[PDB]
Amino acid sequence: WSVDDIVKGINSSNVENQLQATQAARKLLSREKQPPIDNIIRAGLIPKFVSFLGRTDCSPIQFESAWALTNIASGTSEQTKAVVDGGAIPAFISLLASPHAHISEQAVWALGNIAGDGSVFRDLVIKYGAVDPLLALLAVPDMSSLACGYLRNLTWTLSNLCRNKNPAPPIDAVEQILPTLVRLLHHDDPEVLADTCWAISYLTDGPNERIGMVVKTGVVPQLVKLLGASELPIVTPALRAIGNIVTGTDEQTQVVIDAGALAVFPSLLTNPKTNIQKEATWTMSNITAGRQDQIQQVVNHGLVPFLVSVLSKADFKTQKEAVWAVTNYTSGGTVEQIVYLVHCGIIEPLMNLLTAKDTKIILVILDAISNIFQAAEKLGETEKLSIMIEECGGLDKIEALQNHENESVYKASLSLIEKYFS
Amino acid sequence: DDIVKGINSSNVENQLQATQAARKLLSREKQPPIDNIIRAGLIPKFVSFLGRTDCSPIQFESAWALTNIASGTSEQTKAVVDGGAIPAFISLLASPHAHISEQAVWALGNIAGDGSVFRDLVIKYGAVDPLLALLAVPDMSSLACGYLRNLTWTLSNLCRNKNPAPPIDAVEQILPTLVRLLHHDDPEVLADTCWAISYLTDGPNERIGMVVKTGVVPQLVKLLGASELPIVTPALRAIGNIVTGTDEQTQVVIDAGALAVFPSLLTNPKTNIQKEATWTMSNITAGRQDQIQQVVNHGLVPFLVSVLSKADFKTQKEAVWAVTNYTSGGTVEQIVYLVHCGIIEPLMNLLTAKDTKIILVILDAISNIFQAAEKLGETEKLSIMIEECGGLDKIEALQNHENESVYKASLSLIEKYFS
Repeated sequence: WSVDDIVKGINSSNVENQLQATQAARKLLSREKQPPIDNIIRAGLIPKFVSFLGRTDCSPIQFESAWALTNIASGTSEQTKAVVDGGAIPAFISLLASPHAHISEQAVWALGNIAGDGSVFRDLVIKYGAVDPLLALLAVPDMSSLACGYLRNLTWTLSNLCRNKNPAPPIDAVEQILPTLVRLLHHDDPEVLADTCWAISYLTDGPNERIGMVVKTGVVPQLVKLLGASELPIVTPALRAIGNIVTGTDEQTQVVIDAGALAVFPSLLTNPKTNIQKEATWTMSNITAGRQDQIQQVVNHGLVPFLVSVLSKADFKTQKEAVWAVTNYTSGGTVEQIVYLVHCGIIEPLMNLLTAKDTKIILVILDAISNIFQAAEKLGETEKLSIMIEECGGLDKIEALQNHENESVYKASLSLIEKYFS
Repeated sequence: DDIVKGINSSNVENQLQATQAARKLLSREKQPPIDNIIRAGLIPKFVSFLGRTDCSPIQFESAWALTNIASGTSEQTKAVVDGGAIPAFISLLASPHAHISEQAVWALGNIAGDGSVFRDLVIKYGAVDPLLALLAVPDMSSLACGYLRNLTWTLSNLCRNKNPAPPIDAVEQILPTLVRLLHHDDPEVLADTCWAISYLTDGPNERIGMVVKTGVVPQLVKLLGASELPIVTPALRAIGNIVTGTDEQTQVVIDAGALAVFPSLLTNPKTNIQKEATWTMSNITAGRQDQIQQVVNHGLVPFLVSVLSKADFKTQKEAVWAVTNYTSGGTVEQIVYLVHCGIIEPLMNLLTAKDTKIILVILDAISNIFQAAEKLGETEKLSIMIEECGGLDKIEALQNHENESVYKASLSLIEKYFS
């Protein structure tokens, strides 16, 4: 239909004719190829659709109107603003309580789409009171009573309320939403679990307080459980969430360790997906930046060789992650922990990266070597370490770094040579 | 407290040693007490160090300390920005030392990736021109791999995020460098450049048109065929976005060869690639009749039947749209061909899905096929075909008053063709 035919149908008293016009509106607006949103807005149909949302006696017009408004709101930011300024959010909220599952589900879908448009529209959805009725839909004793698709839609909408920054989700909304998320994390549907794991990863990517609210729920063991799921769509967000948690305090890290996360890292560090490998080595770098007893547990789980192997044969971006793992280890670790690291063969791959162009990495590696030499001084075995570095051609690499083109690297390698190779 | 004292020392080396210690202290992203660091007022000290052209190490070290601070909460990034770091970093881009430039590039990319507001501040202080001048060299292979990757990531962060989208002028400055970067051979540079274009193409048609007019689409299409998933994924997103634009923008994509690649995309083992490619195809079948005809000409209809029949539900849903868009805009002959390719049975089997929107969309597709049948006088033959594959039973199952929309749609088809 045309913008004229639809406007005539919508300005008709014949409610059935109004329904047909809105359906035509749906068909023109549902195409993601040139939906005539601008002229439909200029026609004043947004308030008409919003009003139709309230026609409880005609569920099809509510469903069709909700679909039209969502399609409009999925366009430019100004079009989303036009739908929100049209009063669509309260009207969608009123549809949440419909006795018709597909009607409430359309309202959930519409509200999740608005919220996922960005942080300002998410906060509007929260501001107008969407969280309470959305969560009330999951207040049932057994979550298996709800259909799969219905639950996935709700889970995705809540995920969207947790997502995005600048600003982060309001504190109060996070507090209200969190208990429902932890429950969903014990549901058996893979899509629900993925979305929930993503929701928690969003929540834990933020200030320490947020990490604290997540860990306190006692959900970290379940995250750790899902860290070993076979479904990569589940493992990836679970690993990110755990990774975010170990960027917090030494205690928050200990909560991750106590749940058994380290036991899963033998597979994660060799996972054929390079992204899982990198994220796993990132997460370990933040663990080895913790206490010495936490470094000891990394050792106890046989994780050091995997780190060495990663440093030796992985891609450069993952090797950089491993450089930070090793340096943090050497920086906080005990002398015996450093000997073990050298006993794992760290020197040779560590020296091979000294041909990288990354100044930061070069300087971080030299610092690691300095920390290894310090452990040697405390034992009085710096001579064997020096020869060892020379044996694998490490010293030649260090001397190659004495190039005046890079004064920071020149001075760093010169200091190392004066103290231990002079 | 001792760290602040070292920073406020008159001896040059002592200040260097304090900020270096600060860099190392900040190196580790493990619960650092920055709140007091802001209270102590160290951010403005670092920023001043960046201007110390005569002492390259101090510049390097402070750049590292400020970027570490800028990679936390919004207030920490805000403190860094209000500290005048952004202009300082921009001044640092012109350094004759490569490893100093890079540090600034990295700091600016982190700030810009924090969000749209800081992205626009980075642009507003004038970062775009000096960032691009670093890539204005004749042979990009002369630049170190790590240095180019950093620059390319920073550019993609300057094209990322919306509400608001990047400013138009900055995008028009950046796009010609993005073009040249997509001819580089490094897989990471290509991935980041494709991501940047996918950001630029995720918006209104006028933004799409900025991209298309650069002439870059044929190179994007070539990358659609890369073996590296981390390249195919964003290239495919970009192409899919561009085909959500005008019919003419869609023709640019077809003319660049895209459809020859879809036999591989539609059967790709990554289910996400299948989904995005079927999404992309659905937007192409939503185009003009000659475009539908090119889809037909490139042998793709059997591929779309197979996807509708055997793919996962998320991909099947995109295939449903692709089919309905085809039957909505296609000729009678194109629709006959669709039926000849076997679309009826896989389409009817999806009428068991619980998604009301998908159900109504499938029924629309059926009605459109029946309209082609009416023009040919073969509505009975079509009904028989639908009844034979159990389709009619599936339509009748939809006769449930608990869902009035589905009941009304399914009732119309039953009354009109199955009375």
